[PDB]
Amino acid sequence: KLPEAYAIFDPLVDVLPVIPVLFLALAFVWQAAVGFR
Amino acid sequence: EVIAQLTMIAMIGIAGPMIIFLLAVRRGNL
Amino acid sequence: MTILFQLALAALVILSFVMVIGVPVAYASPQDWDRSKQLIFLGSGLWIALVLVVGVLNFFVV
Amino acid sequence: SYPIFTVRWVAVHTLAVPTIFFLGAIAAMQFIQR
Amino acid sequence: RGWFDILDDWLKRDRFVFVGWSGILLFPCAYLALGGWLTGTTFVTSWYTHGLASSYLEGCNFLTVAVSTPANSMGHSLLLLWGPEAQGDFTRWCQLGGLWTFIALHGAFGLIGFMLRQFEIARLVGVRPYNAIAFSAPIAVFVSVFLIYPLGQSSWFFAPSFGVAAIFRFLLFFQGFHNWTLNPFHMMGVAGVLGGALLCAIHGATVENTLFQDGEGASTFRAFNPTQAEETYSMVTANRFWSQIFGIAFSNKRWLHFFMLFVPVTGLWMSAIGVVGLALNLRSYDFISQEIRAAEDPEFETFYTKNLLLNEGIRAWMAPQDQPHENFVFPEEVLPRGNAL
Amino acid sequence: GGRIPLWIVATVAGMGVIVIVGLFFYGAYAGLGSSL
Amino acid sequence: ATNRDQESSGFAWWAGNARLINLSGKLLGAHVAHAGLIVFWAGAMTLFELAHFIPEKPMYEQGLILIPHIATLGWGVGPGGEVVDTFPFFVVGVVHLISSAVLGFGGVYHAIRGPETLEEYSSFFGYDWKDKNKMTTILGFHLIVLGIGALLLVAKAMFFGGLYDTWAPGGGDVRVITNPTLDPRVIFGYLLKSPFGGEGWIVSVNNLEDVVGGHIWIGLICIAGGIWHILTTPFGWARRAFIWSGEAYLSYSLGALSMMGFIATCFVWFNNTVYPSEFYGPTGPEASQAQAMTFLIRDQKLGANVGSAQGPTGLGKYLMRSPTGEIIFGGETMRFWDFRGPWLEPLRGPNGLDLNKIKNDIQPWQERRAAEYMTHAPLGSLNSVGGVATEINSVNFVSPRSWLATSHFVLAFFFLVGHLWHAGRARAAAAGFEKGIDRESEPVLSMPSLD
Amino acid sequence: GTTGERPFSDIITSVRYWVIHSITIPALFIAGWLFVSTGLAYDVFGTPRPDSYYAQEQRSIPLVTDRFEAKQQVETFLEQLK
Amino acid sequence: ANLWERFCNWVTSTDNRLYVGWFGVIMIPTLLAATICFVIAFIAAPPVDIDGIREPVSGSLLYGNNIITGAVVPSSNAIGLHFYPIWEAASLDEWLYNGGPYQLIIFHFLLGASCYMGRQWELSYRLGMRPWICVAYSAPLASAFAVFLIYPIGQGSFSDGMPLGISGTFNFMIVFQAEHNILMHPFHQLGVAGVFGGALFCAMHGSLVTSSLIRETTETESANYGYKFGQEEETYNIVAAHGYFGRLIFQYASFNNSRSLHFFLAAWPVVGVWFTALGISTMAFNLNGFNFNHSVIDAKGNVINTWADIINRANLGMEVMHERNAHNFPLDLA
Ligand code: CLA
Ligand code: CLA
Ligand code: CLA
Ligand code: CLA
Ligand SMILES: CC1=C(/C=C/C(C)=C/C=C/C(C)=C/C=C/C=C(C)/C=C/C=C(C)/C=C/C2=C(C)CCCC2(C)C)C(C)(C)CCC1
Ligand SMILES: CC1=C(/C=C/C(C)=C/C=C/C(C)=C/C=C/C=C(C)/C=C/C=C(C)/C=C/C2=C(C)CCCC2(C)C)C(C)(C)CCC1
Ligand SMILES: CC1=C(/C=C/C(C)=C/C=C/C(C)=C/C=C/C=C(C)/C=C/C=C(C)/C=C/C2=C(C)CCCC2(C)C)C(C)(C)CCC1
Ligand SMILES: CC1=C(/C=C/C(C)=C/C=C/C(C)=C/C=C/C=C(C)/C=C/C=C(C)/C=C/C2=C(C)CCCC2(C)C)C(C)(C)CCC1
Ligand SMILES: CCCCCCCCCCCCCCCCCC(=O)O
Ligand code: OEY
Ligand SMILES: [Cl-]
Ligand SMILES: [Cl-]
Ligand SMILES: [Fe+2]
Repeated sequence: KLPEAYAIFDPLVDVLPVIPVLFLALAFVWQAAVGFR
Repeated sequence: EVIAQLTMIAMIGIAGPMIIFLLAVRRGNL
Repeated sequence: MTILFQLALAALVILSFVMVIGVPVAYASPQDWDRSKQLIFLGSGLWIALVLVVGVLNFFVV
Repeated sequence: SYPIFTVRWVAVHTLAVPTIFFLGAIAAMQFIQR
Repeated sequence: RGWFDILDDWLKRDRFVFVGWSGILLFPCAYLALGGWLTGTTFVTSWYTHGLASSYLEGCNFLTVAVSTPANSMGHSLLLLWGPEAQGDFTRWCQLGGLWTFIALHGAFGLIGFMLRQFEIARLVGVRPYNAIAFSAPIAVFVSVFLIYPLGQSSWFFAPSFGVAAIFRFLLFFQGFHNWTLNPFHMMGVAGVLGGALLCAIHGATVENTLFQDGEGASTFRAFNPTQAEETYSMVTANRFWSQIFGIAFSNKRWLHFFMLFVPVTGLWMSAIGVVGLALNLRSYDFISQEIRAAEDPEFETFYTKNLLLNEGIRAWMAPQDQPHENFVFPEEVLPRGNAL
Repeated sequence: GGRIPLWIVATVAGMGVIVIVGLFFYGAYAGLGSSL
Repeated sequence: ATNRDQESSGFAWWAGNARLINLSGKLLGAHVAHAGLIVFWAGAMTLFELAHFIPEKPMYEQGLILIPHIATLGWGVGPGGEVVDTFPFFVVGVVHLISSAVLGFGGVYHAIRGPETLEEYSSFFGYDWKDKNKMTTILGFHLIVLGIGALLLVAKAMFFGGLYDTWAPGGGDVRVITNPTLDPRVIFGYLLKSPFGGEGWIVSVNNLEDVVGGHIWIGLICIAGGIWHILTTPFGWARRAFIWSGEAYLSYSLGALSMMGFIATCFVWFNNTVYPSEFYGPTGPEASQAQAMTFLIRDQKLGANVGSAQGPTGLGKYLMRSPTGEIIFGGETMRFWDFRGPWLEPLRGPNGLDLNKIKNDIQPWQERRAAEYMTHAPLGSLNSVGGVATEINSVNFVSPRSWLATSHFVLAFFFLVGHLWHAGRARAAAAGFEKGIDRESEPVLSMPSLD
Repeated sequence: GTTGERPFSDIITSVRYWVIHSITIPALFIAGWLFVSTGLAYDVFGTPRPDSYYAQEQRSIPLVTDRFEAKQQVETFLEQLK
Repeated sequence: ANLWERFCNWVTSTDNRLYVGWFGVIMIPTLLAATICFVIAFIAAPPVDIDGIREPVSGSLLYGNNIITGAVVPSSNAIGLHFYPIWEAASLDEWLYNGGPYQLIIFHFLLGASCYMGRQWELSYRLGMRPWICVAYSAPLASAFAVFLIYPIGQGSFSDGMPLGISGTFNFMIVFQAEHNILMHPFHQLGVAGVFGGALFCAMHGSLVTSSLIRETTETESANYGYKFGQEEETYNIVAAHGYFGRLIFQYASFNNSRSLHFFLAAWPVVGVWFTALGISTMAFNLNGFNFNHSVIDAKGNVINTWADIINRANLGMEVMHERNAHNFPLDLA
């Protein structure tokens, strides 16, 4: 468990590991915006 | 609870496209 | 000061979210770079201070 | 001046409208408990 | 200009999805085979035919859903909806296996329509129909495996069921009961399929790595014009490379591409023939000389005898559940098992 | 005829399948077919 | 439009990062930003593990790969590997996560806003891929950083609390290392061991003294090599041997990482010293040996004489000889007799397993460990059903040794392909035919016919 | 070339398109959801609910064993669940 | 100049009928050693105690095999992963009994085949070609490493490497399904898409180019004579092939760029076989196929069998029978 002081943040901690893959997906959103020039 | 996780990941998730959207409104350096 | 600790931590979390969006937008919009580079300078120091604050307050709640 | 209803239109809709109906059915199934 | 010629004009209009006369057969049957599979794997059980769950509704996933074969007590019935078993009752039709013959028969006629489409389009455009000819091997496979094989057995029950894991079961059944890996028609089929994958990869890689420099970009795809007259890669350099790497090389571009048609097409045809044999249980199951020696000589062992012991395990451990209509009751003491396991 | 930018419909469509498939993988662990 | 499009840069969007090859500043931001991602994952994942951590369950029942790396360094753990204080896990997590923010800031700054190329801004930070002197200088710097890092592990082991030692008397404990092995005959003798069974090359390192001593040697070797490359330029034989380009340097590192990934794969699978089985679960060899011990113990309790029990094949049911004569566990585990582990070595005499110690000396803690390890063998399904492939659903388990070995084989294999890809291209580009054959001077057309 | 229909990139970026399909797609999805939640899909297809595979104290499967009495057999299995 | 430069020019000569090359210098002796040993062993080797239980399996033609049943048998389980060269044996007779030839053969072959891949890169560099044919060969090469090297490593014994024989291959495949449920593993499912797809696209491309050959011959000659080795113009009308195939499906499901088309032909089977090689290599570390055994249960808790449970019944039969004298303890953990 997190130390009880940080317990209200358990749900945020639960989702942080997936953020690195969002950067990969973000690159594609970006290239669509510029039309894959 | 799980909605707590889902609202977190929804807000984190929309953060990315928003930067593109804003730089495309402002005609930024995409 | 239990509530005060979680206030600094939420402050830190909110500030991070704001600057996660603000810094890339400010960096790529050269129109208002001078207007904005002061704010990223402020937010940056505001951010470091919050880490230190949460860092020391942790030892009074943990 | 393009047509709105074509052979193509029927073709894409013969697949697409059953697909979405089925996805909704399958989505609801994830909440069936035994 | 009769009504027939006017219908012919509209059927052969150049549109986004070409129709043709063959479309009248192809599209109804293909859509209904497809839709029948999606309907059965989403909503329909196999409880009364097989003793199995088989749909998303029952909790199966994409790998374990199936439209399963009808019960063995149906024999080779067409299982028409209006026929004598279901008697027009759609719900009972589903429970008795009617979707299986529904998919299999509309699918057979859909395949006919697709080949007729290849003929029709090739004729209108003015090209040779070698692609229609290549499609006879998938048809050979489908007919031999889904129709001829169960027609020679007791019932449709033993055809493949339409599902991912159901087909894996089919694979393992054919090993344990037919010793199908030992069959030279399957071995030729294997050679044709792996040789086709080999030809596919080696030809694409050879062309991509003997390209001429026809542009200045680092992505080489833009330096090709589909109306250009000239070859885009060097046959001469490709030939020298493979001659010195492998000893021989293609030198005739036409023979090369005919060979790519021939190899996998011939492979599937050979495997179809072996499955027609298995319809009658005419297996290549044993080598008689090996059995005579092994029976007399308890010290003789080869990989052939080892594999039969595996087949014997498959058969006895899987049959009671796989063929529930037989009511096999095998006490533990008769199950073949090695030590400890 | 182009009033909504293509990258936006792409992202929204992409995020929508992500959710549906995610829901399917959730159901692998809950209710019917979870082994529980 | 400084690159950023195919017409100016020559590369399509799907090879767009190749537009950065001669843009040192934007390239720097890419590297620093990526490093932010690595450090970020280290932080978020540790906190995720900690949030899910239950101190009463074994770590290896809980899907943890990073907390076991921290525990191995001697933080948070007491005797037997029992978790005594989770706070260091929290610190490690938080400090990495916070660090990734400043790394991320520096990368986004350099990639978006900063100078696209550094060579005008500073003759120190700018570089040309063909400057063999500047290239070895940067290499020299990073060598020094690496040797320092190796010596940080030495610092931890000798001065800052020690390391977890699965071999320590009484069941394992954190232990300060006071006599590292410096004898180069031992240290470099690992590099000359064969990688085959019973030898295992450097994967066989089985005590913390050799581990700490090897990192003293490597630390000094890297610092000395760094100074060497800073002060020198490559000699003539080296210049004529290599391709000197950005992509070629990339390809050499891809080959190096591939090799390293394959070695790590075998490290986590075979070594139970720097991957303690208390944290990572038993090895495959270990769990298979533990099954034999379990039934030896059970049957011996019932009255069986395990030394004289002939099995069905004629080989001993419980005990047999290896091909060089050592007494070993029988059955199919005969293949695993090279296994060494703290729970089994008390039964070992000079000829292998000792029948007198087997008859009299087996303790309840060894019976417990053998049962625990046999029922936590690294076998299981992709959806984490533990056990052999025919087991029913119930046990939700896949060993971290399986997760770590499989993932790093996949990564090592794909980096070998990357090496081959970029090595071939680097050679072709340096010679000037990476974009295809010149129609007007096709080399083969000037060669004699083969026949 | 073009065979005469409106381009797809055109239609899906158009406001009129999304106006129409902001309703049709969610409606079709809701209809399918209802198809299962009302329990109707069970009765249309004859698929057992989780409580109607077996009778309470039976462990044998209701396999049809006759070709022409089949529909009759299934209905008799069904009435033993009552 | 000097002799060494003369030797280097001959090694790297593009005028040799078969390219030698520096990779060729290692490849030739190792492939020769592996080939000669394999041929002699397949014909004449006495039986091998593959499983270390003193139960020799006869693999060679002279000892009662045919082409389909014969094999070079893997080395004894008693050896495990230990190196067993000829000179570690007390005698050739001992080396034969314990399966020595298998080690000699696979080690020389893996080395020679690795250098075959390098030799492909090397000649491509001497000829001025693009370099990536050898990348395509890395898929079959990786597959061979998986069944001869990786899987023994993960499982701890060369006795579980794939045998060098027709029926031995089948035995390997069946036992693999028993212990890893490889059919339910997505990398193998991707390997099947890779090879089915490759055979499909092989036929498609063959038939489409053949369907659009340009009339260059009369009907009493082979159409193959319409192509002359080295001619500048193409012999088929890709615009016609696109016009046919675009109408068979729809216009954009069809390629009009030859380079894009041929890159697709290379990529699909190569990537597919990478995944299946990676499948064997990770199942070497016992990360097995999906397990849905007893995944569906009813409201009371009765198990409702699916097709996965039927697969498990077959798997169970392979398990209890394979290596019937080799297990003394209830779990088969390697
Ligand atoms: C990341 C680490 C790294 C890298 C990339 C380099 C890269 C380089 N070094 Mg440096 N070096 C390093 C670390 C590194 N070095 C360290 C830490 C030291 C301290 C010992 C040195 C000491 C050093 C010296 C003394 C020299 C170089 C030189 C060179 C250049 C040629 C290298 C070469 O031919 O490869 C290797 C290629 C070979 C043909 C070597 C032999 C290969 C055989 C097959 C290996 C067998 C012997 C092996 C070294 C040990 C066996 C271990 C085995 C059991 C696994 C190259 C620019 C040379 C140069 O030009 O200096 C300016 C040179 O003379 N380096
Ligand atoms: C290309 C179209 C096509 C084809 C080939 C088939 C073929 C088939 N369907 Mg499918 N079906 C179709 C479209 C099609 N269907 C459509 C659109 C639907 C949706 C309503 C269905 C719904 C459906 C169901 C629900 C079922 C089938 C079934 C069947 C099978 C039995 C059909 C049968 O006995 O027909 C009998 C009827 C005829 C052969 C037509 C006779 C034509 C006339 C009477 C000839 C009269 C001669 C006349 C004097 C000559 C005039 C000359 C002219 C110049 C005037 C067969 C495999 C059954 C099945 O699969 O069971 C397993 C089944 O249960 N179909
Ligand atoms: C780890 C992944 C990674 C990284 C670090 C980079 C980095 C880079 N890319 Mg590559 N790229 C990647 C993945 C990556 N790429 C992938 C997967 C693809 C394939 C889709 C590409 C395709 C690609 C192309 C086609 C091109 C690049 C280019 C570039 C460079 C300039 C980017 C630019 O101007 O964007 C401008 C974009 C924006 C201004 C939009 C906002 C971007 C920011 C960084 C979003 C970050 C948000 C983040 C949360 C910030 C908060 C942190 C804060 C708290 C400090 C840059 C160094 C360009 C180049 O080489 O230029 C010469 C170029 O043309 N890349
Ligand atoms: C390998 C990483 C790396 C490299 C080579 C550079 C290189 C450069 N940067 Mg960048 N930068 C980086 C990371 C990096 N930066 C990071 C992480 C950040 C975010 C904090 C920034 C933020 C940044 C800004 C905002 C600016 C630069 C600028 C510059 C230029 C002048 C730098 C200088 O003299 O600093 C001065 C150097 C010192 C005072 C020496 C001490 C600096 C470090 C931080 C001390 C601590 C070292 C640490 C203990 C080592 C281990 C770190 C970690 C692994 C534990 C130069 C091209 C400037 C530029 O390009 O102008 C246009 C500029 O304005 N950088
Ligand atoms: C640490 C932390 C933090 C931070 C965070 C961050 C850093 C974030 C980021 C975020 C991000 C970074 C995100 C992103 C997103 C993305 C997305 C969501 C994407 C999507 C995608 C898609 C959907 C795609 C699509 C497409 C296209 C476009 C084209 C082609 C096709 C396709 C379909 C593929 C915070 C503040 C919270 C606080 C707490 C802690
Ligand atoms: C049988 C029958 C019939 C018919 C029916 C039909 C016609 C139906 C249809 C149906 C349909 C038509 C359906 C559909 C469905 C679909 C679905 C269910 C889908 C899903 C999908 C998905 C889930 C996908 C996704 C993905 C993936 C997975 C990966 C990649 C990405 C993507 C996104 C692609 C009738 C009436 C005659 C009556 C009699 C009987
Ligand atoms: C360039 C580029 C790119 C990339 C980017 C990147 C890669 C970046 C990175 C970035 C990053 C890398 C970021 C970072 C961030 C971080 C953060 C923002 C952090 C925060 C933290 C916090 C806030 C914490 C809190 C806490 C505590 C203190 C305690 C416990 C609880 C918690 C966890 C809540 C892309 C591809 C997109 C596009 C193109 C261009
Ligand atoms: C830490 C430790 C240790 C130690 C370690 C050591 C001490 C290491 C060393 C290492 C080393 C000492 C290594 C080295 C390596 C090397 C290499 C790996 C090489 C490579 C090479 C190359 C790659 C080359 C190639 C080539 C040729 C041959 C010809 C021409 C071309 C070229 C140049 C490309 C021990 C185990 C005790 C224990 C545990 C811990
Ligand atoms: C005793 C039977 C009771 C009758 C119940 C009604 C069942 C009739 C439903 C038939 C729907 C049409 C299916 C066949 C149409 C297609 C045949 C063809 O096109 O060749
Ligand atoms: O699968 Mn079953 O598991 Ca791999 O070992 Mn234990 O038995 Mn034996 O030697 Mn070949 O085989
Ligand atoms: Cl066996
Ligand atoms: Cl055993
Ligand atoms: Fe071709």
